Amino acid sequence: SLAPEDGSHRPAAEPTPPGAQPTAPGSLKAPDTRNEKLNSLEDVRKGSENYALTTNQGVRIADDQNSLRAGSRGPTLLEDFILREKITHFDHERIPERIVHARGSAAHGYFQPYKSLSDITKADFLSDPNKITPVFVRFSTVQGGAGSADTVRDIRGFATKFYTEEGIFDLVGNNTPIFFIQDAHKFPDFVHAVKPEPHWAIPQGQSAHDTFWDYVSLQPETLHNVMWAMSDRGIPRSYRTMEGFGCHTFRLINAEGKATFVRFHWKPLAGKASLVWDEAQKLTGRDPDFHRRELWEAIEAGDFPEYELGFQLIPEEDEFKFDFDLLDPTKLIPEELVPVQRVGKMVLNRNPDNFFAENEQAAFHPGHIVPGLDFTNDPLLQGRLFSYTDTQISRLGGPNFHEIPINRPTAPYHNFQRDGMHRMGIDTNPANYEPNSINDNWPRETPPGPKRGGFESYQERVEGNKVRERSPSFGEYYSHPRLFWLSQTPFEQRHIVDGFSFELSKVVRPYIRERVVDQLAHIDLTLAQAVAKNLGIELTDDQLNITPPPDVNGLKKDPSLSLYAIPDGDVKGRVVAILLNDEVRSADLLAILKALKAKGVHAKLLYSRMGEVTADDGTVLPIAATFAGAPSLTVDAVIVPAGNIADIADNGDANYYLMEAYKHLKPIALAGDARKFKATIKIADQGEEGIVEADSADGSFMDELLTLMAAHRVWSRIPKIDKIPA
Amino acid sequence: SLAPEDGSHRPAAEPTPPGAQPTAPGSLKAPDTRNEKLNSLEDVRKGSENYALTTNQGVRIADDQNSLRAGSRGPTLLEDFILREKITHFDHERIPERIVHARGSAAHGYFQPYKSLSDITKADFLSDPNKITPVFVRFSTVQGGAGSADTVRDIRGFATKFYTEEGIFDLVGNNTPIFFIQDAHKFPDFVHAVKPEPHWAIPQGQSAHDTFWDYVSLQPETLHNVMWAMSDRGIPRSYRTMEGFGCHTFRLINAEGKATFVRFHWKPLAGKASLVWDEAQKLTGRDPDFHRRELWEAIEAGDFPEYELGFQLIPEEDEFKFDFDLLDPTKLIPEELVPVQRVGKMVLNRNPDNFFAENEQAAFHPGHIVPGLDFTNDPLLQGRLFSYTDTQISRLGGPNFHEIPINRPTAPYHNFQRDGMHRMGIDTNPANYEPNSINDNWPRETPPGPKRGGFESYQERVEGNKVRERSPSFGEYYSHPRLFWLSQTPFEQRHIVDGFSFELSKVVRPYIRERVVDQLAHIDLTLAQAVAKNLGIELTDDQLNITPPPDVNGLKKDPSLSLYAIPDGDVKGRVVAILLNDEVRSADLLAILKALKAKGVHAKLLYSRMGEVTADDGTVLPIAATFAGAPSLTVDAVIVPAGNIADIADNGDANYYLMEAYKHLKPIALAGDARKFKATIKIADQGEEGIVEADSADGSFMDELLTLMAAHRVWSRIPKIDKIPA
Amino acid sequence: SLAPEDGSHRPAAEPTPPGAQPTAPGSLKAPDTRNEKLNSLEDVRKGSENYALTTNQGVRIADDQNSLRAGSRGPTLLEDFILREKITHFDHERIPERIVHARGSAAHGYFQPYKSLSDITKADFLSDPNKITPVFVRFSTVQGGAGSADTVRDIRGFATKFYTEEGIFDLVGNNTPIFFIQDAHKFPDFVHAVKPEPHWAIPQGQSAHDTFWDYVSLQPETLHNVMWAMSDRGIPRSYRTMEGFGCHTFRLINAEGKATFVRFHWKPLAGKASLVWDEAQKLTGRDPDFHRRELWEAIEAGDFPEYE
Amino acid sequence: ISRLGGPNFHEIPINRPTAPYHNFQRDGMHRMGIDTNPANYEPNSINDNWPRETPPGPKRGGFESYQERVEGNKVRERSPSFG
Amino acid sequence: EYYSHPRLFWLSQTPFEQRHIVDGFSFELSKVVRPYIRERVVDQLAHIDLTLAQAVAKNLGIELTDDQLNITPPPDVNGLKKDP
Ligand code: HDE
Ligand code: HDE
Ligand SMILES: [S]
Ligand SMILES: [S]
Ligand SMILES: [S]
Repeated sequence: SLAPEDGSHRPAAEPTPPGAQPTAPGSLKAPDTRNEKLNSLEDVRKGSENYALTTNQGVRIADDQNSLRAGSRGPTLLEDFILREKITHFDHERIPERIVHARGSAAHGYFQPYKSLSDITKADFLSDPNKITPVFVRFSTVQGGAGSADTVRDIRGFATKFYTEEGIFDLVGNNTPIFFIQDAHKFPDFVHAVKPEPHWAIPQGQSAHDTFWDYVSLQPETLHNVMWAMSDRGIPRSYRTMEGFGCHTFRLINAEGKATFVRFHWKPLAGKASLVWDEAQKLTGRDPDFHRRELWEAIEAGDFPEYELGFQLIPEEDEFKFDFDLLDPTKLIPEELVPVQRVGKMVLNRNPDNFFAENEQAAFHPGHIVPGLDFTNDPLLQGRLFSYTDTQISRLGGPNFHEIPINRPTAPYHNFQRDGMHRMGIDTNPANYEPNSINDNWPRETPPGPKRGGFESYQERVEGNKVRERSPSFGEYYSHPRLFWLSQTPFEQRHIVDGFSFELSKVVRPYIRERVVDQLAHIDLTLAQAVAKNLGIELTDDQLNITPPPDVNGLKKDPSLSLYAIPDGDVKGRVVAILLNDEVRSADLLAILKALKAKGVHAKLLYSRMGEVTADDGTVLPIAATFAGAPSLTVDAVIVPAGNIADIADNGDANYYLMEAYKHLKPIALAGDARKFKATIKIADQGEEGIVEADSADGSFMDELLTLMAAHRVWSRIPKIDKIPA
Repeated sequence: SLAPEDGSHRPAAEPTPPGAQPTAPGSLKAPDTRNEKLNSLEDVRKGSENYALTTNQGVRIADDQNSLRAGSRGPTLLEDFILREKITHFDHERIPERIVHARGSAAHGYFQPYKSLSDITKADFLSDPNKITPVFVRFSTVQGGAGSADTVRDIRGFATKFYTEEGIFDLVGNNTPIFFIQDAHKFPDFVHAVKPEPHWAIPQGQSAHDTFWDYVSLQPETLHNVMWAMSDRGIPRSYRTMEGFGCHTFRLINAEGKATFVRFHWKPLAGKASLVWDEAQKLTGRDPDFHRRELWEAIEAGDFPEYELGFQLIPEEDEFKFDFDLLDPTKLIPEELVPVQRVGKMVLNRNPDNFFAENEQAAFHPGHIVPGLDFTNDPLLQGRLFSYTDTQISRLGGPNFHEIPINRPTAPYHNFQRDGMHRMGIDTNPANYEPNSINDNWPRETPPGPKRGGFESYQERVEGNKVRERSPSFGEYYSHPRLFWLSQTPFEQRHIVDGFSFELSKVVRPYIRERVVDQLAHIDLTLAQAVAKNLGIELTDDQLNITPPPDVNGLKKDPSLSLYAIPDGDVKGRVVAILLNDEVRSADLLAILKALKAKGVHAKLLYSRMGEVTADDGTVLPIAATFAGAPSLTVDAVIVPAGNIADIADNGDANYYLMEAYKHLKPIALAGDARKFKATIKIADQGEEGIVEADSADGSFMDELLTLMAAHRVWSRIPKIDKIPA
Repeated sequence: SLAPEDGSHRPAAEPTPPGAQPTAPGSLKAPDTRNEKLNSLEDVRKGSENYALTTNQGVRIADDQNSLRAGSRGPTLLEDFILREKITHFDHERIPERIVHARGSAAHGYFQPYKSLSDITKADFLSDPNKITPVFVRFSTVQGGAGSADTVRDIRGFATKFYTEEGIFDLVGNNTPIFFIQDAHKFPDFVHAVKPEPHWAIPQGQSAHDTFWDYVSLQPETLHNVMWAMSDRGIPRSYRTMEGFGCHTFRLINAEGKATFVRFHWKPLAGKASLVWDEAQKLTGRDPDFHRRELWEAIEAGDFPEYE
Repeated sequence: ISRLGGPNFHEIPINRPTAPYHNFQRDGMHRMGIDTNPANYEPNSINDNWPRETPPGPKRGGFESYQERVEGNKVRERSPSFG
Repeated sequence: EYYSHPRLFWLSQTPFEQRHIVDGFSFELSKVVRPYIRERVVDQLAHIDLTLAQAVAKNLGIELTDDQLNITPPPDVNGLKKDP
């Protein structure tokens, strides 16, 4: 018996705040959280406690500490089959990572629609508000490998596998509403340009290098999604606080056979929130697993990630009523023109048990649709339908990947397909072909119909010649970038300018920076000039005179494109660092901790060492982490209680903690003599917006702090930080 | 509905004789045959009746007859995911075949000991006569591919997977008691020499080619197994009628830790029986699936393959008591010296449901042992231990091949191994390493002990230098070949001479033939002279004077080495062809079928066309096959009843049927006017032993026929066949 | 879509200091640098300038910007074999990364002995001071994936493939002279303990988590290599400024058959130097490719890594 | 991809074209060709866009599909003409 | 034998290298969530060198017991006090 006698090795099977208990496999942490897919996995779940250690063949092992050898100092013998089995399985643990979105974090949950959508789609999972659909969702970055960092600047993937009663539906989306390119034929060119360069394999997790901006400079279609990536969209606070989009126009098909064009949305119920660049970049160093960790811990805490599914719906007759082509994946449909209709809610409420088995082997593909959905001719979507099935043959070892437990449908599946590597299902059908008489033709085809019918494609008219040709309707590149730019707040525009400036400064060939700047001049002059000034480049008279692109269907902004223009802040699940001293004023800490708890905001108690400190009244305060061990990058705000401030007044790490949180625009609250730290961040005596200060933590001190946290960051502090040495 | 109104598409779920019903997956044929392993496969069996046809993702298909195209004569579209999934699975159906033994046929069964063996072994499956152990057995050839023919001249494999309560034990044996070579390092040389030659990949399923005989002539250690292969051992009648052997000395270990050397045997309860060469070779053309079909149909009929497990046991102090080395796998242990102790019975009573999923993916390996067993230093076995684990990484796609349903232990298996391609088991253990405190070190090691203990190697003393050196004690090559030769009947000797003669005639390079004949002269001059004569070679004076090798520990023969020396016939499950005419004497047929039924002998009714014919008394007799459709090759005996013989008397196929049966030494019985056929086989008016004749098919006529059948073939007929042109 | 007229897209094929020129494939940067192994790769090196763009089957492509469709706003057709080859190759680019040392950076070079060692070894690559043996070296971390960061706290790998006249010799060493564990049977237990934990796959490139310290606390044999890992040896400044060791006692065998026990060492001629922890950790975010980059740039500058 | 182990099956010697082949595809299991192109994508400026597309023409031209007229609905339907 | 070579290594380092070793152990063990694991590691450190063990313990808010303070240092390695 190696476990401690007090049982402290084992986390409580109840919801607990981040950091309070060690994290655990979902079925152990939350055994009573269930859904149909989770339950269906029980046949392959393997426990451990009270079982003997064995080989894979079920032979009990006596000594798992030694190889078999001729004498205890002699050579290892080939007959040691226990050693060889154990080392063989180790030697072959790895499988190929995903070609893109290799870095990803996943969870189980469930979806329910708010009302029946039968008037517009026969999809069974949207047919009844009491119909609950298990989901498994993977969030990801795009460029980096499976061992790259979370808080890079990149697009994020948001993939949801819906285990419906009529088959798997996979909605494979991203956190921006468009993509960089128009035709799937170019996807290897684009991806190769953004990925590490082929001679030396650098940089990881970063579009900030020559080949990416070379391609962008030569392919103006990319500029729209580049604007998004350069905005703080490219650096989300959390996968809980980013939007999701299905990228393409698809169709809904109702029982009467009517088709409706649809684009899919996920709205984060926790609000939209992003980091700032210096914070995000430093945090890839201090905690490259920060988003994986934050998701897992939110779910362990009961702060379940919740998203609302929404549809933008366009009638067939309105296909051509926009300035842009609905089938062009570099174009968004502004919500001002076509509102998002709320459809239902998804809650992610349980972590996996084994990350490899459930997360790494999950296969999502946007061709996995169900009756009541269909495709369109969007030429990016069209090529995706080839890729997501092909890629699995190497990644997951063959055509039986749907038998890997996380991938299995909960709906019945029967057909005449046989064999392949790793074949699990043992088919008893006398027949492996149809038509057959020897099994009375079973399993049988099913006509389409209003419910439980066979899949039939919508009979869209095709007419034209066999051509490799881009539609002329796709040939406009600048109006959508411009609409995005004009829709951002002035601080968001600033952060876009700084993203371009930073990225282009890492481009070693200067003519590529110049060429990018020229393209920015075709979008908006103010944007082009501000980036040029940061790169020491001067616009030509001609560039100064490029006329801006047209408005989009008369729009000069759409505030839904901004992260922050319309407040949607939610503090539940956020976290505050509390900087302890060796004699804290216990009444301040009582007021702080209870105020946070009441709003679902977590805390981490930090000091210059581990263990405990004792408050003025004798309360023993447990320390979560050191100032350097849990840097301000990992929190949303910082509070310093009164007490013996001289203990930490001269601690470089403590002061720097405040400087870093200050630079990154985070709310900071200072009680009593903690106000002596005002000198560190240079705060005027009479105070400034975004610094909460009082004689004590009572009264409105916590309310004012929580008000600041609801607005996420103190954007008004931006001119002040500009000169801070931090 | 495509099935016939009368239900005749579906075979009865009851035992039925060969050809009476269409054959069927075993769980449909024999739903109520159960054992722990068959039951445990229920989680993966999939049915079909009354289910809708779907993709693998569970989406119902409406039209499984057409691809999606732009117009009904247009191009196929990339968005046809139903077509691509279906064609993708098809395109990847095949997996690598086994390197050797690729051709094989398998069945489920059970094993039960006759008494407790705890005095000599702690193997749990041998501890009690009540212990029933499920088995899956695969019989195989060695050289040919998975699509090669069954009745080739070759060694056969006989592999048994015991699903014990203490682990999988695989006993991976062959149908001869030795192997061709001494040291595993030469396995690829030997196998490359026997396999099709590398320039042109010829011949399939045959050792009758230059490279095989080249290697043999250069490596006299091969000559013992070569004698077996060249004898009628090389062409068994049926997997039910051959012996099996574990090939190596292994050890039994008992609860006190005492070691006993053991060699394993399987004794076929249907007796020993083989084809003759002409019959076997022609049978590869008429039915290359003959042994696979015969096994499957024997089990369908209730003629379950039964074998008695036998041990030759040698005390540890007796290691050096023979004039050969116990660890030399080109040496057999004569049963006259160490008798076989009969230990239990295995019964094969159910066919698989899906050949690929159960047979093709099954993985046997002789290093799969359990506590109570152990290895020895046999240098062929030692190297096998490496190969059978390594080969599955490509064949079965990775290190989780034990999760392939047929391979799973029924015993518990738990350990800290993780990941690998197509990982099924989802581990919930917080720990993936030991020693660990976080799971209280579970799953835990188990000390060795008398039952349910961990595996510990027998502490054999090793003393010697690190050398690549063959033991001098292995350096004797001719005494065992000679013992084998001297133990054969005169007709078994003639067939061995004929086997060497035929093979060597196919070797193009005549010096290779000459060198092989030189080796034969070192074994037995009579053998050497007879082969030399058929090759047009004359023994030199030196060859004529080679002193024969010594006897084996005083033995100048051992009848246990002969297939036929000691009577061992069983007619149950054999088959007789009955040659019909268009007006059969019903009284003959009634008698024939009644006597055959009483002994469990099957019959096939043959004619010149299909349909039926009508007896003298109006009994309608359904025809099973034509004379050409079901050649005498496929039966054990031929009976021709009386009736309208003029109908068939000048039918060439009918006459030839009897000539071929006659040539291949099969019992023939002729009733009434059927004796007109005596002329086509040149039988004197007064009769001949092995031809049964009478006025009618009375009681005595059938006893005589069945007596011949018990002795398998009419060996006394051999000098008559030279003259028959068939 | 072409190169600038000034030729500034193309790096000079001469040694240049870090940052002065964009970096380039070795055979284009330094085409006059050769050795027997680098030459023998010529059979498979493929250029690009002045060649037509083709499928893998050698068919020239006219339009590499578009899929074949029925009308320019129509569905993509299954007969577009150009699209499907290109996408198929892309869809199958990745192979499994190394179970351990998946993150690593490599270069070509050569080795020669200072004097013949025939008194102690008959190895041909050590027999003559003028026999040059081509090498390929890969430096690595241990725990993290191929896309993890360089300046983590970890042991480093230092693997040299010598292409000798009597066969390949791989000296597969690390930057400390011992290992954590005594018997190979425990390797999967130790590696699983240091690797990201199996429920959530955290942390990448870090032994700072419960399972690693659990294992160490239960297996005191690990303490020696742990001391090395916790020292600044765990955070080298550059692959050029760390020591290498062969980890085990091997044997040398001379022509007379005499065995001598040997342990292998590499001494960095650029000296020993390591970062400090706060700097190493921050550098994993500011430049996760710092060691890869530095090694490439030193070779391009002529600061060739040398080791004794 | 399963039979010959991945997407570099054209590098197996019997499958190799004798014609030139150059493109921006990379990696894959069993990769033989060692690409020296600074670019693995097009369009690119850093290798002056080589290897380059070739217009169709009478000889040594790029492949262009014949511009067959396509007209009808997306159907899973056998032509009556085949019946 | 598990402690003499770690001790030899420790005694061979300069005072600033020793500090960095203390800081590495302290930083790492501060990220170990289960406190008894940190305690057990500090007990192993007390078998190597008490000064090391105390300096780590202090950073982790751990106090060495009397028994731990009394652990006999492992033997020198073949007479060596250090190897630079
Ligand atoms: C709209 C959201 C979106 C878009 C436009 C694309 N990706 Fe994705 N992708 C693969 C191929 C592929 C192609 C051919 C295109 C445009 C033609 C896109 N992508 C753009 C893939 C290589 O087949 C992929 C890699 C592994 C895999 O199974 O599929 C793939 C990944 C991917 C993910 C990750 C899903 C997951 O496994 O967690 C997501 C969210 C996207 N793509 C979104 C996406
Ligand atoms: C004596 C019974 C016996 C003997 C002595 C050998 N084979 Fe077999 N064989 C494999 C390799 C192998 C080696 C290395 C040696 C001597 C060193 C033998 N054989 C002699 C193998 C390549 O690992 C093999 C190929 C597929 C596989 O899984 O293992 C293999 C097959 C095999 C079978 C087939 C079992 C089955 O799949 O049905 C049998 C019955 C034998 N060997 C018997 C055997
Ligand atoms: S998209
Ligand atoms: S054997
Ligand atoms: S080592």
